[PDB]
Amino acid sequence: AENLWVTVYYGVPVWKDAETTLFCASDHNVWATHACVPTPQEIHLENVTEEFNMWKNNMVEQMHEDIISLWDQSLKPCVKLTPLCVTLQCTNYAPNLLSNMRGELKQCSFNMTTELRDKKQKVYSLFYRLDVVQINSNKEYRLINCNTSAITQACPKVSFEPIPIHYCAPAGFAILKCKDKKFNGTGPCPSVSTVQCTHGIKPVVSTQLLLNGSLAEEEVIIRSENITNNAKNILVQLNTPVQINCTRPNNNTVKSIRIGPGQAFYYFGDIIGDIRMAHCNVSKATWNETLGKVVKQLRKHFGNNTIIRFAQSSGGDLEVTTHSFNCGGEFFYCNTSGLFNSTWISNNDSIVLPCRIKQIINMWQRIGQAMYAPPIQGVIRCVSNITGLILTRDGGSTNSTTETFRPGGGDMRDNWRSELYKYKVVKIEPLGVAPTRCKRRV
Amino acid sequence: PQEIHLENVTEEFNMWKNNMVEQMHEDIISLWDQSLKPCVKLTPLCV
Amino acid sequence: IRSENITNNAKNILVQLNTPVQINCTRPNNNTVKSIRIGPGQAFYYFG
Amino acid sequence: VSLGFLGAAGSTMGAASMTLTVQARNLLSHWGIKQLQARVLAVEHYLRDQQLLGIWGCSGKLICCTNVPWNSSWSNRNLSEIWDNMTWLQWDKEISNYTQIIYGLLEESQNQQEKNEQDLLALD
Amino acid sequence: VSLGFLGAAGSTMGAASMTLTVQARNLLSHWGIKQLQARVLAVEHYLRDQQLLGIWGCSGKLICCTNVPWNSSWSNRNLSEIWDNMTWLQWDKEISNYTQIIYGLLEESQNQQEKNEQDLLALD
Amino acid sequence: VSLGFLGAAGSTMGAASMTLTVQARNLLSHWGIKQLQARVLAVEHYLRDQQLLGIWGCSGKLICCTNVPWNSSWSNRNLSEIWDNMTWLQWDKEISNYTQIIYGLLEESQNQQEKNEQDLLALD
Ligand SMILES: *[C@@H]1O[C@H](CO)[C@@H](O[C@@H]2O[C@H](CO)[C@@H](O[C@@H]3O[C@H](CO[C@H]4O[C@H](CO)[C@@H](O)[C@H](O[C@H]5O[C@H](CO)[C@@H](O)[C@H](O)[C@@H]5O)[C@@H]4O)[C@@H](O)[C@H](O[C@H]4O[C@H](CO)[C@@H](O)[C@H](O)[C@@H]4O[C@H]4O[C@H](CO)[C@@H](O)[C@H](O)[C@@H]4O)[C@@H]3O)[C@H](O)[C@H]2NC(C)=O)[C@H](O)[C@H]1NC(C)=O
Ligand SMILES: *[C@@H]1O[C@H](CO)[C@@H](O[C@@H]2O[C@H](CO)[C@@H](O[C@@H]3O[C@H](CO)[C@@H](O)[C@H](O)[C@@H]3O)[C@H](O)[C@H]2NC(C)=O)[C@H](O)[C@H]1NC(C)=O
Ligand SMILES: *[C@@H]1O[C@H](CO)[C@@H](O[C@@H]2O[C@H](CO)[C@@H](O[C@@H]3O[C@H](CO)[C@@H](O)[C@H](O)[C@@H]3O)[C@H](O)[C@H]2NC(C)=O)[C@H](O)[C@H]1NC(C)=O
Ligand SMILES: *[C@@H]1O[C@H](CO)[C@@H](O[C@@H]2O[C@H](CO)[C@@H](O)[C@H](O)[C@H]2NC(C)=O)[C@H](O)[C@H]1NC(C)=O
Ligand SMILES: *[C@@H]1O[C@H](CO)[C@@H](O[C@@H]2O[C@H](CO)[C@@H](O)[C@H](O)[C@H]2NC(C)=O)[C@H](O)[C@H]1NC(C)=O
Ligand SMILES: *[C@@H]1O[C@H](CO)[C@@H](O[C@@H]2O[C@H](CO)[C@@H](O)[C@H](O)[C@H]2NC(C)=O)[C@H](O)[C@H]1NC(C)=O
Ligand SMILES: *[C@@H]1O[C@H](CO)[C@@H](O[C@@H]2O[C@H](CO)[C@@H](O)[C@H](O)[C@H]2NC(C)=O)[C@H](O)[C@H]1NC(C)=O
Ligand SMILES: *[C@@H]1O[C@H](CO)[C@@H](O[C@@H]2O[C@H](CO)[C@@H](O)[C@H](O)[C@H]2NC(C)=O)[C@H](O)[C@H]1NC(C)=O
Ligand SMILES: *[C@@H]1O[C@H](CO)[C@@H](O)[C@H](O)[C@H]1NC(C)=O
Ligand SMILES: *[C@@H]1O[C@H](CO)[C@@H](O)[C@H](O)[C@H]1NC(C)=O
Ligand SMILES: *[C@@H]1O[C@H](CO)[C@@H](O)[C@H](O)[C@H]1NC(C)=O
Ligand SMILES: *[C@@H]1O[C@H](CO)[C@@H](O)[C@H](O)[C@H]1NC(C)=O
Ligand SMILES: *[C@@H]1O[C@H](CO)[C@@H](O)[C@H](O)[C@H]1NC(C)=O
Ligand SMILES: *[C@@H]1O[C@H](CO)[C@@H](O)[C@H](O)[C@H]1NC(C)=O
Ligand SMILES: *[C@@H]1O[C@H](CO)[C@@H](O)[C@H](O)[C@H]1NC(C)=O
Ligand SMILES: *[C@@H]1O[C@H](CO)[C@@H](O)[C@H](O)[C@H]1NC(C)=O
Ligand SMILES: *[C@@H]1O[C@H](CO)[C@@H](O)[C@H](O)[C@H]1NC(C)=O
Ligand SMILES: *[C@@H]1O[C@H](CO)[C@@H](O)[C@H](O)[C@H]1NC(C)=O
Ligand SMILES: *[C@@H]1O[C@H](CO)[C@@H](O)[C@H](O)[C@H]1NC(C)=O
Ligand SMILES: *[C@@H]1O[C@H](CO)[C@@H](O)[C@H](O)[C@H]1NC(C)=O
Ligand SMILES: *[C@@H]1O[C@H](CO)[C@@H](O)[C@H](O)[C@H]1NC(C)=O
Ligand SMILES: *[C@@H]1O[C@H](CO)[C@@H](O)[C@H](O)[C@H]1NC(C)=O
Ligand SMILES: *[C@@H]1O[C@H](CO)[C@@H](O)[C@H](O)[C@H]1NC(C)=O
Ligand SMILES: *[C@@H]1O[C@H](CO)[C@@H](O)[C@H](O)[C@H]1NC(C)=O
Ligand SMILES: *[C@@H]1O[C@H](CO)[C@@H](O)[C@H](O)[C@H]1NC(C)=O
Ligand SMILES: *[C@@H]1O[C@H](CO)[C@@H](O)[C@H](O)[C@H]1NC(C)=O
Repeated sequence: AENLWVTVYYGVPVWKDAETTLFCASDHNVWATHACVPTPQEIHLENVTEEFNMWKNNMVEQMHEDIISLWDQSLKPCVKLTPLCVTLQCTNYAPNLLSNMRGELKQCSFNMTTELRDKKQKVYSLFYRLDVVQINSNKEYRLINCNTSAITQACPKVSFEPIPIHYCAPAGFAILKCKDKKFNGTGPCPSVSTVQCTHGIKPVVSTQLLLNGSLAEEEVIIRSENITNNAKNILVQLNTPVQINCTRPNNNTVKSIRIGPGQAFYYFGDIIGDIRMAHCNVSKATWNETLGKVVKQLRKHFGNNTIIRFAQSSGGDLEVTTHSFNCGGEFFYCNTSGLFNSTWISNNDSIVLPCRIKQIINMWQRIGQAMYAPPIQGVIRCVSNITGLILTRDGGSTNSTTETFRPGGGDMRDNWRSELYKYKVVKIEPLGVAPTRCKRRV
Repeated sequence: PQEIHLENVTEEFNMWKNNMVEQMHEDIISLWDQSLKPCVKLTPLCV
Repeated sequence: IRSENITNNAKNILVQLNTPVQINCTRPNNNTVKSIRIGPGQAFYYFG
Repeated sequence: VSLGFLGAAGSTMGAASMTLTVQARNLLSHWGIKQLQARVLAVEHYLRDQQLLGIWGCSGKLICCTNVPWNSSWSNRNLSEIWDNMTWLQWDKEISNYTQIIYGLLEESQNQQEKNEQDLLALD
Repeated sequence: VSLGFLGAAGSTMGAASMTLTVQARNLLSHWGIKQLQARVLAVEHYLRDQQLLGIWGCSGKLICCTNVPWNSSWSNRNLSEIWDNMTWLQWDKEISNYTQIIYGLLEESQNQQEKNEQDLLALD
Repeated sequence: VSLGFLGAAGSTMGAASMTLTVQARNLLSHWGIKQLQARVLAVEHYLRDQQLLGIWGCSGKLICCTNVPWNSSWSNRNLSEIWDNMTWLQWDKEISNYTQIIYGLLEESQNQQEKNEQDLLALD
């Protein structure tokens, strides 16, 4: 009885850290949910501690690859728009106008082949300022992105609204889920649970703000890795959502043309009504109260009395220095310089925001390609929720009382770290070894 | 060949709801246009 | 020497050495190169 | 009542040994490559440990027993302070360096020593 | 003589039980995806029922026996009118609603009740 | 000491029978198709012979024993002149024509003759 022997045990609840692939779960067309498997059933655990660690997850690395592949292949069978890079004879549209919007809205004219390759065709059209560039009476413009990349047109029937998806794990694995209320980035979590696959994830694309996202618990939370270090980013999350309204009020017509056999090309028509400028509103009082709440949470790392000041952006391209998103099919770039104004010491109307529109886009920074976006007939409206901001700080000398904050971000990976923080992939190993007093027969 | 004969067993067949016709109907048209991928594209003829 | 059948002249003959003898080969011109843009985004190099 | 999948993950080894089968039954439950690179990857992960448990002479059972001495130089605990208080997750640490040694001499010795015997006994 | 594959499909259960192995031996006998989406699909269909039959304590045999009472509330027939006249195809219907119940309590009870015993017997 | 993989390939059958497990343990150890056309092809080659060895009544063991007479008309050698001098590679030749006969009557007879018996014994 004292001389212990060894036994094995099959099916023992023990796990290890390892990372493998995932797949869909989801229930005309969108970019994503063409053909993958349709879809709760969680299981509670207790008094099991586990060291979670976001910013080092491998679930964020996999999906970031799986978006750009999903984006690209849903653009391949559409029309290759190579013969459009011609010389444009072009002038200003809507002259003698005294409003703000003057330097936009140029009216151009070019040639284009028809279905008969021996006949040609004349056409009139319009373009915004940020996509034409003069080359060295009217002047001679060309497109913004023709000397580097072959540009393509998206198919006009497919659309770009987000559809909630689930990431789901194959057999032989599991997904852990911390169910704590207050939880910073890295630390143990005393309340875990096993879920087969997760809740809905909206893959919204945005910079400098977070739209349509999930809320938090009763107190707003700041999150980073090492706040002392000024190099990393800062994730904040709200509890009460603040609304914004955005529109684009002018009326538009679209027209059609046939560049070759079977292919089709859409373009912008004219303006019926009033030349206006697209803008965004926000309720003034609740935004101020939200900033006053988030600075109270921020003071827990910098003593009681240090001067906190907000400021505008620093530089870079248009992607980051302004606020950008997609409302319903046409792409925005809003200035948002009016939301990071005056400082803070210890002792009914709304805010408007100017916002410009660009057509030719290179998202995801890849050289060689760029896409077109056809115009939308009719006026456009969007409402949304703002849940969470992206802040970074600056340096400074040793003797300092003013510590600044500028809304940065830009790197698209943090748009999913705000949502996929409470999960961790894990692998079951069902074979274990332990001793007892047993001894087999002969 | 190599068939096997049975006895005494009945079965309720149902054509016009068979699922074998749905699969092969797709397997023709996928095998049809695949044979025209490497051939010559006659775009410059519409004159 | 290695082959398939020495009496038949149809096949080949593979021989293998032990001490490798060296060989030097070179080309002494200088050859600047130039560049040109053929279409949208594409590129073509040629001989200068 | 069945707690569910991984229900006894924080409980005592002696209590977790009461329920083992629920952890076993859930084990085998261009874009098509991803639905086959994962579907194949489940299989040999099952098949490796199935074959390893087969070669240890007790493929059929779950609570296998063998005659190999424990040799408390590996770890030195009593019978009570293993089967009453800690869980399997704490048990994984002190064993994690002896695993290839234990997997070896269990396998290479015993079933080779066994099959000599019934070869000689059924001879007579 | 062997009738062949599915030869006894219309015969008596008592006669069909004489020949079982011939049904078992034939079980594992861009366009390349279709020759692998089917080839993989045969495998876990074999592996699922292999693993299910393994957990019932009698993986090796074919005519397994267990101690679970029949409880004739499920179906009420005698010994003679099952094993003499009808075939398995008629037998499939009256059992088809009790299957998850039968698969449960056979599995969760018996092999868990078994493995308590040799753990205690080989202790002494 | 373990010679390694295929170490006893030239040794005596009686010496090669001492070490069998090392040959078994290494058995399961656009361009992605080639890394799956080979990975799948290992599996059923394992699974075929696993299932064939399962149906012969002795899936668990390695040195199986059955009651089928040898009938020396197939080959006529000494017990000594088999297990002392030649190797398995020479043994493969004289058996290579009787294989389907041996695989048949071992399989179709014996386990069918066995399962009649415990059906009748456990009846009483
Ligand atoms: C954060 O979340 C919020 C959640 O609300 C998001 O806000 C919503 O975002 C969606 C994005 O799709 C917006 O939808 C768009 O709404 C347009 C306006 O439609 C409304 O008014 C019309 C007026 O008649 C009503 O008929 C509509 O009612 C429809 O739905 C109700 C459901 O109750 C039905 O009962 C009705 O019968 C209607 O079916 C709306 O109330 C809408 O026009 C637009 O849809 C066009 O575009 C799609 C894609 O092309 C077409 O499928 C659709 O048929 C419409 O087609 C236009 O374009 C085609 C192109 O060929 C033309 O041929 C047509 O003539 C037409 O011009 C779209 O559905 C929604 O308004 C918005 N707000 C709310 C409050 O829901 C935020 O976006 C999100 N933030 C993000 C993503 O950043
Ligand atoms: C974030 O980065 C900070 C900045 O370096 C890190 O905090 C630092 O951690 C080290 C631990 O090795 C501390 O070093 C120790 O310092 C004491 C004297 O203060 C010395 O006696 C010890 O022997 C040891 O060297 C260091 O002081 C500490 N820095 C500060 C400002 O406290 C840390 O690694 C990062 N993570 C956090 C804070 O979570
Ligand atoms: C290479 O090619 C030569 C072709 O000559 C092959 O040699 C020939 O092999 C045959 C065997 O079938 C010899 O035939 C025999 O010849 C003797 C003497 O004539 C005769 O008594 C036998 O009854 C039989 O006919 C043939 O003579 C021989 N030729 C020579 C020139 O020796 C050789 O086998 C080939 N080798 C390989 C590796 O392919
Ligand atoms: C971990 O959780 C288990 C189950 O929830 C707790 O189990 C209790 O164990 C004590 C014995 O120490 C019993 O008296 C209780 O009745 C058990 N609770 C039940 C069955 O609900 C256990 O307390 C927890 N671990 C620790 C260290 O407290
Ligand atoms: C369309 O292409 C023509 C071809 O050169 C361009 O204009 C021609 O210019 C010559 C000489 O000035 C005139 O004789 C022709 O009558 C012009 N033809 C046309 C169709 O304009 C012209 O630049 C191109 N049109 C546009 C709008 O880009
Ligand atoms: C592609 O074309 C654009 C626009 O013509 C070029 O960008 C301009 O290049 C000139 C070169 O002297 C600069 O002076 C301008 O400041 C550039 N415009 C900017 C930065 O908005 C671009 O260089 C061209 N790329 C090539 C030829 O590779
Ligand atoms: C967003 O709005 C601000 C507010 O006017 C703009 O900032 C101006 O930038 C010019 C740059 O030469 C300065 O001369 C002005 O003094 C700034 N305005 C004020 C009130 O100080 C800014 O240009 C706008 N656009 C962007 C992209 O930030
Ligand atoms: C097929 O059905 C027939 C009649 O329905 C079955 O009858 C058997 O016939 C043979 C030949 O005369 C007799 O030896 C058996 O005793 C009959 N059995 C019974 C139950 O009457 C027959 O079993 C069925 N199967 C086959 C393979 O013929
Ligand atoms: C997270 O919170 C725990 C508990 O207060 C603390 O030990 C840890 O240092 C915190 N980490 C960060 C990055 O704030
Ligand atoms: C926009 O233009 C269309 C074109 O017919 C017209 O019917 C419509 O009334 C205009 N205004 C709005 C708000 O859609
Ligand atoms: C924004 O639009 C919504 C749409 O329902 C409206 O209720 C609200 O009054 C508007 N203004 C603000 C400041 O939210
Ligand atoms: C913002 O809110 C605070 C409430 O704490 C109020 O005192 C202040 O007047 C508001 N406006 C500005 C511009 O700070
Ligand atoms: C800041 O002031 C608050 C006042 O409620 C006090 O509770 C807290 O301890 C102070 N924190 C620091 C870091 O001085
Ligand atoms: C902040 O608001 C004041 C109000 O007069 C304005 O003058 C100033 O330009 C604003 N600064 C920024 C950075 O928005
Ligand atoms: C914004 O949040 C509120 C809070 O529940 C919700 O009612 C509203 O629908 C949200 N807006 C969305 C999801 O567009
Ligand atoms: C190769 O060498 C062996 C040994 O000498 C000899 O028997 C054989 O004929 C040779 N074959 C050829 C093709 O040279
Ligand atoms: C070739 O031309 C380059 C051009 O500057 C010159 O630097 C170089 O000396 C020339 N000769 C050689 C041998 O490279
Ligand atoms: C058992 O433990 C002792 C302790 O030092 C060690 O020397 C020995 O190698 C181990 N193994 C055996 C088989 O005795
Ligand atoms: C537990 O193990 C210790 C050695 O670590 C031993 O002295 C003691 O007798 C054991 N039993 C108990 C505490 O019941
Ligand atoms: C296991 O081996 C590693 C290898 O360095 C060592 O660091 C660790 O302390 C060992 N743990 C035990 C429990 O022996
Ligand atoms: C057996 O059948 C009876 C008939 O009503 C039923 O009540 C009972 O639940 C069944 N099961 C057991 C285990 O007795
Ligand atoms: C067959 O079952 C019935 C009940 O349905 C029973 O009464 C009879 O005794 C059984 N045996 C026969 C008919 O031999
Ligand atoms: C099995 O259950 C179904 C479910 O409605 C029922 O229709 C059928 O009659 C049942 N059959 C038997 C034999 O119990
Ligand atoms: C032995 O083989 C012979 C010849 O094939 C055959 O006639 C005979 O039936 C066999 N006897 C046994 C016992 O297998
Ligand atoms: C071996 O077999 C031979 C015949 O093959 C027989 O004469 C001899 O007695 C048997 N035993 C020996 C000598 O190996
Ligand atoms: C096996 O059968 C083949 C078939 O012709 C024959 O050539 C060979 O000699 C046979 N070998 C033995 C050992 O029976």
